[PDB]
Amino acid sequence: KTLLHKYSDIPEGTECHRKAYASTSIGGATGLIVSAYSIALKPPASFLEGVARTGRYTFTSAAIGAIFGLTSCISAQVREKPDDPLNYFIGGCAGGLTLGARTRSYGIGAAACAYMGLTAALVKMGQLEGWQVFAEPKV
Amino acid sequence: LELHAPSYPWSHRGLLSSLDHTSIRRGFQVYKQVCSSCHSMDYVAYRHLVGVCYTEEEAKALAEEVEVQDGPNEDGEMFMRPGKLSDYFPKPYPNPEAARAANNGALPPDLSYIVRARHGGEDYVFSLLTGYCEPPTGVSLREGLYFNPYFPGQAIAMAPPIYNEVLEFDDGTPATMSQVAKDVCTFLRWASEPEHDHRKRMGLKMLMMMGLLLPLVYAMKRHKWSVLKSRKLAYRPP
Amino acid sequence: EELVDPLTTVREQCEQIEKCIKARERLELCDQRVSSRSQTEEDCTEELFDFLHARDHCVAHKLFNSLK
Amino acid sequence: GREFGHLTRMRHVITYSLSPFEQRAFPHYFTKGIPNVLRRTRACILRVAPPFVVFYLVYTWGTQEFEKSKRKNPAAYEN
Amino acid sequence: MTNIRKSHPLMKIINNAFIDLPAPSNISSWWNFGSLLGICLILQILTGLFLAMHYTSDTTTAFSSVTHICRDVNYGWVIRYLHANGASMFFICLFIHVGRGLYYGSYMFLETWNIGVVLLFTVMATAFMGYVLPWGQMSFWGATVITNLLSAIPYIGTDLVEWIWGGFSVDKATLTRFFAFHFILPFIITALAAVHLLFLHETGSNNPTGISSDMDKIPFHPYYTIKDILGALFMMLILLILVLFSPDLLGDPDNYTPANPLNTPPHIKPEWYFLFAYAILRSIPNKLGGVLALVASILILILMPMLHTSKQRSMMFRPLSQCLFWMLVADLITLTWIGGQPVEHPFIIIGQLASILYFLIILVLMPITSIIENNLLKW
Amino acid sequence: IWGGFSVDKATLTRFFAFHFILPFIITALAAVHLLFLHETGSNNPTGISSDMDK
Amino acid sequence: MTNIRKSHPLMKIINNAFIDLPAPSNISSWWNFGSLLGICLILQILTGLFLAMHYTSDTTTAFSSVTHICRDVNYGWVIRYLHANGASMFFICLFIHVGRGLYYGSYMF
Amino acid sequence: AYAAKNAVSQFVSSMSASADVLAMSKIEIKLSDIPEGKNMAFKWRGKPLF
Amino acid sequence: LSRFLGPRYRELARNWIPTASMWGAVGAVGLVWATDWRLILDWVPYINGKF
Amino acid sequence: APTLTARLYSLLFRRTSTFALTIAVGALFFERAFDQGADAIYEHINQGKLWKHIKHKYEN
Amino acid sequence: SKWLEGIRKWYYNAAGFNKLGLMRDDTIYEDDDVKEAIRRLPENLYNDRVFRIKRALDLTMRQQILPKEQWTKYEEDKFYLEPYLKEVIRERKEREEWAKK
Amino acid sequence: SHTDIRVPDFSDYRRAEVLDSTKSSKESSDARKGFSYLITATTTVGV
Ligand code: HEC
Ligand code: HEM
Ligand code: HEM
Ligand code: HEM
Ligand code: HEM
Repeated sequence: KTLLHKYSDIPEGTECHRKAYASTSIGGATGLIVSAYSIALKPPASFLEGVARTGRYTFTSAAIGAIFGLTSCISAQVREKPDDPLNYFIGGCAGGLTLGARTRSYGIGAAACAYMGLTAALVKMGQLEGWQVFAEPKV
Repeated sequence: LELHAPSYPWSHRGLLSSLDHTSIRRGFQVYKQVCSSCHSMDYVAYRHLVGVCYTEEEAKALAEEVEVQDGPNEDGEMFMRPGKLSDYFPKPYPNPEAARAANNGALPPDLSYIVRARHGGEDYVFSLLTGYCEPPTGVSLREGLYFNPYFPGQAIAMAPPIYNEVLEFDDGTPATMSQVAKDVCTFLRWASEPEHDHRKRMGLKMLMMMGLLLPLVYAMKRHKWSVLKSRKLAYRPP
Repeated sequence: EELVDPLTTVREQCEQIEKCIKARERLELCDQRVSSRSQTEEDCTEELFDFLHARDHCVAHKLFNSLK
Repeated sequence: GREFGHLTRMRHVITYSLSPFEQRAFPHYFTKGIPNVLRRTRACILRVAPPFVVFYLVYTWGTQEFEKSKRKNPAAYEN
Repeated sequence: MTNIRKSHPLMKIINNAFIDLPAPSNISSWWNFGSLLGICLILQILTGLFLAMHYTSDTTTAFSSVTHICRDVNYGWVIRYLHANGASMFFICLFIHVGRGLYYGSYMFLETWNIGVVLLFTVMATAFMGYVLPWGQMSFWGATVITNLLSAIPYIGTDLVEWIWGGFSVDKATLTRFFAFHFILPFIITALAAVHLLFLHETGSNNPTGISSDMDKIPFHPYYTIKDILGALFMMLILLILVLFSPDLLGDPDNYTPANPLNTPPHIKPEWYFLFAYAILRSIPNKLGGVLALVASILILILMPMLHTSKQRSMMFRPLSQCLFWMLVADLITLTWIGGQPVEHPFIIIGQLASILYFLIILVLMPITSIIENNLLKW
Repeated sequence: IWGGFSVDKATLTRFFAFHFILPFIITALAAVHLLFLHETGSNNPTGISSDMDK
Repeated sequence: MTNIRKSHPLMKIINNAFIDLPAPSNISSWWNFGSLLGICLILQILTGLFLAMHYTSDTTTAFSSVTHICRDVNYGWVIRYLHANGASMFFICLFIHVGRGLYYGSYMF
Repeated sequence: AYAAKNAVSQFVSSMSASADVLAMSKIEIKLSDIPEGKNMAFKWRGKPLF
Repeated sequence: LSRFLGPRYRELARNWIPTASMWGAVGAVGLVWATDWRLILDWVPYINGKF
Repeated sequence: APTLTARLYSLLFRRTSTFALTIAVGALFFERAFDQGADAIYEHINQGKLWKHIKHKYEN
Repeated sequence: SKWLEGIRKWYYNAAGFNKLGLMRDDTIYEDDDVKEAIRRLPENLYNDRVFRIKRALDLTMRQQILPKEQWTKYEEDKFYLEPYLKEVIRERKEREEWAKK
Repeated sequence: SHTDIRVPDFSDYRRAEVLDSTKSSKESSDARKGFSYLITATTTVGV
């Protein structure tokens, strides 16, 4: 949760380098978890193969996070509109393009751009409007 | 700490825009009736305003208004002459030290190149003229110094030089402080860059000529290089 | 009459703007702080700089339209 | 010294050329040109861009830090 | 009979140089900057000759002379601003050509490269002397700052600086000497450029691939003459954009105030082409160390051929060296930006690190990376 | 050439500039001169070819 | 190996021009004037460049600037009169040179 | 060698400070024309003298 | 430097050191003579008369 | 049927003397035409500002 | 070995001499040793090198790359010049050693 | 030998007038040369 607090604490549209670093850390953590699950469920033939798979997944996730944070913060700075979800959408589409590049497929890139950008815009909207993915029971 | 001047939408900001010579004429009125007393324009002469904002007859009449010292006569003594279009704008003070003495130890800068000299150009002058304000809390001004936020240091020897109805324009335009500052800034821009409109015209002509020539010269280069570009090389060993 | 300069009207309009209003409030707070202290060396020049930056940025867009 | 006749020895290389007047100066200039430009940019960008991105980050950080340095510090006047 | 072009002596030289010169067919548009540099030199010479017909080197009349050229000489502003911005175009092309030689291994042409280094130094001297001529506040104070650096030289710095000044401080003598030197030096530059072309023609011209192109040599006349004319037209487009739309974009406004030796300008910064050396100089705290570092920045180019360790001449086929080269370019841009900026907390550390990085990239990182690439290729 | 109605400041400045530049053009024309002479050698006081005695 | 004077391009040009140029053995002192003309050109250029360091071309300051060169400048009078009389030496050598060309039929080149 | 030394020295000295500058080397400042509490700046040796 | 590290080159250096030292002295005297370096020239007896 | 460009080639472009005649006459007429057109363009862009536009109000 | 081979293959593909049809030795800087090695090459190899270099230069002239099917593979790249260059460098080293003493 | 290689097709690069292989090129030579030299003449006039 400390990484999420790190990403949130940096003001939007400011300290773009720190925001990119936080996004990269989050992407790396997610990639590490995915790599652990992949190694367990689908066993790697060798320790070197497991390390290669972990590195590939982690680098892809970290690149996605870094591109998302860098592009979103830079767009927020240049447009100068901090709370606009379009910045998050641009960052998400850039992340999807990065995923397509890492997977060396155009179709993956385009589908990821659309879906990931929309999800990031929705996340920004949830920040602005106070949407709760997990709601404390209040009845 | 300094306050950068806002970028006002001057008419001449356009890439191919020209100074409004009506504003230049009113700015010359403003200079000759307000600024000339302290500031000077050594590098501008009445002849320079003969096809810009005043006619030749008007320019000569303006020159004849101001007396000018003339080369010594047969007796060997200098004398005062009515003034001629060749003569440059009269200098307000005989020497810089006298100007400093008149203005509390500060030398009123020459306004011939002021717009180019100062960062911000006409925007800086406009803001400084219209930017006088009461000294901020915690800031104490020395005797003879007026707080102007835009001026570096925020302390200026010049007193608020433009006020409503400082002068009456010949055109009849209302003599508001903003209008006077705008006209004077336009005139100063003309002074610093008397070739502004001609530069713009030459720029338009050069842009069109380049738009014509570059595609044609590129076409010539392509015509010559097509032989190499389409070349097909085949290695046929024995 | 008094030939109300368009600068007065435009700066009054700009003062009725969120950035100008908040800058003015900060300026007022620093004014109270500096006035209270007997021998403080602080000044309100920076807060005035913020307020005037916002106000005159608005005035840049508005003023010249009036001046003909 | 360096003249066309004796520059180098080459054998069995046949070259076919066409007259400039028989061929179009701009063949498929956009249909083929834009994809090739995109390919070259794709190849170059990864190597070229990152350093200028680093420069942009450094420039923004330096400008913001200088602006902050000029700004007043409330603690100095607390007493 | 014989063709006059191939048999007449002057026509023989001209033909060998620019009509029948065997030129690589794959030279890119980065091979158009040098001819653009020669065009810039010729344009500077002509515009300056026309300017000097109206310029007086006395301190009383220099600034008034420049104002006379701008406001009273017919089309004088065109000539003056053409000269001012042509100097900037000159240095832009100079830097681009240095970069092209670095990237494509053209420094392996040792004689041409060293003559080019000499030419770069001469052109920088010419530009610095020219800036003093208008005699604005920037000219006077920048000359004072730069010339005073020579005092750091031990046991002869003061005497040398006074000899250059012509006196105790920058004054009428310095202005007249600088006008004379500014006039003479460009022709020396032309002769050095002739030697440069002679040495280049001895070895031919390197192609982007870095491989010998004797097989694919094409005549220069029906191909590179028109390519260079097109490049010159593009450069003229840019220069005229500067001259006719932003005549003062690349110049400090303070030089439009007459020089006052008793009051310094708020910011004393050199011309943009000199700003990286200025940043390097300010980086080193000691004055003599700063002067030596500023000298080494340009003189490091002399060591470039020795530092080469790649089995491949060009960087086209070496990616990591490409990454390092673009890091170097970004570092040079950063040094220019820092040199422009005031000396303060954020900028000082950036400038020091940037200078360290410039020297590190040139001397250490690049050769070790080339060795690593050689190992990776199994060479 | 005068730069005006008569000889004056413009003429003097022009002449200083031209006077400065021309000697260098002379220094280049001299090199062309020597190239042309080297093509044909140097004549002798006799005026008879001296390839035998060089 | 090779001789650097022959092999090197600039050294080759200098060698062919001045060092090992085939020269007639009988060319008399009248032939010396051309090199004297080159020496005069070099001396004039140097002296005029050192004069130009102290010469202002404004009509107000030109005569006073030459007087400054003569009086105040250190050894300035030597330079100024070297330039003045070097012009005369240059023209004397030019006339003798053209006379040699006319008398010995050098115009056939 | 003697002749060349003399000529080169002559030119180099010609580039050196002239008689007028050396005459301006030393400056006389008239005190009692500067009021108490005032700093008078004079150009001596081409640089501000306080 | 790899090529010029051998017994012959060390012998070659010894042969040319006397010539290099003599030329260095020629440069030292020429510099002092041309610059009239009073520091060095004061020691020399007859030239000392200059100052 | 010869095209317009073929007629141009045969009449003028083929022999370089006629080519240069075309070039020079076109240069004269193009100087006139382009100067007129671009001056009109700039005057329209700045109509009412240029002194020429406003000279009448103050002359006579 | 496999890890080193993978990184070497990555460098091979990252460098573009394969894209232009060139082999690694085609891209070597022509120093004097390399010039002698080329002079010693058998005629077939010399002609193949000349044509490959010419084709690469033509492709670079038009800023084009060879079709991906025709790219030189890392496995099939043959170091033709390396033995001749090694022999030349050995001869030069022997001569230098003799010169040393 | 020399009879086993035919000049590669240039049809994609060829101009429209000379695309057909059953039509004399002399018919269109004037038009093509005129177009190229018209480009040249216009460039010269602008210069
Ligand atoms: C004396 C009665 C004045 C007249 C009338 C005007 N100005 Fe002035 N000005 C005056 C002084 C004594 C000073 C020096 C203040 C200082 O410390 O700088 C000035 C200064 C200016 C400046 C500042 C330029 C600079 O140094 O950066 C400007 C731009 C200026 N003055 C303009 C100006 C205009 C537009 C005036 C009338 C239209 C005008 N001045 C009148 C004294 C006097
Ligand atoms: C007035 C300044 C200069 C002029 C007029 C000039 C001119 C030229 C010209 C016309 C060429 C041939 C055209 C070309 O290769 O593009 C050339 C080549 C070259 N120049 Fe310069 N140059 C200048 C400065 C420099 C500098 C500062 C450097 C290096 C620091 C340099 C290094 C080179 C090199 C290495 C080449 C060979 C390029 C190659 O072989 O591909 N030159 N120069
Ligand atoms: C590569 C060659 C040259 C370069 C790079 C160069 C550079 C410059 C620069 C940057 C300026 C300052 C312009 C300004 O401040 O507005 C200048 C001024 C000047 N130079 Fe040069 N110059 C060159 C050659 C010449 C030559 C050949 C002459 C004369 C023959 C000359 C004479 C002048 C003059 C008279 C000025 C004053 C212009 C002014 O004050 O605006 N220069 N030069
Ligand atoms: C600055 C101007 C000139 C210079 C530097 C110069 C230099 C030279 C030199 C060095 C030579 C070699 C032969 C010798 O030394 O006598 C020469 C030869 C010659 N020059 Fe020039 N000269 C100049 C002017 C002229 C003029 C004005 C003429 C005729 C109007 C001329 C015509 C000749 C001829 C005919 C020769 C052939 C000499 C022979 O037969 O050996 N030169 N010049
Ligand atoms: C190359 C052949 C040259 C000739 C034949 C020549 C001739 C002359 C002559 C006759 C004078 C007037 C003498 C007098 O003071 O009464 C003069 C003055 C002058 N020349 Fe030279 N000159 C030459 C080269 C140069 C060059 C290359 C320069 C470069 C700066 C130069 C700079 C000057 C100056 C500044 C003056 C005026 C200073 C003075 O009056 O003493 N000259 N020249």
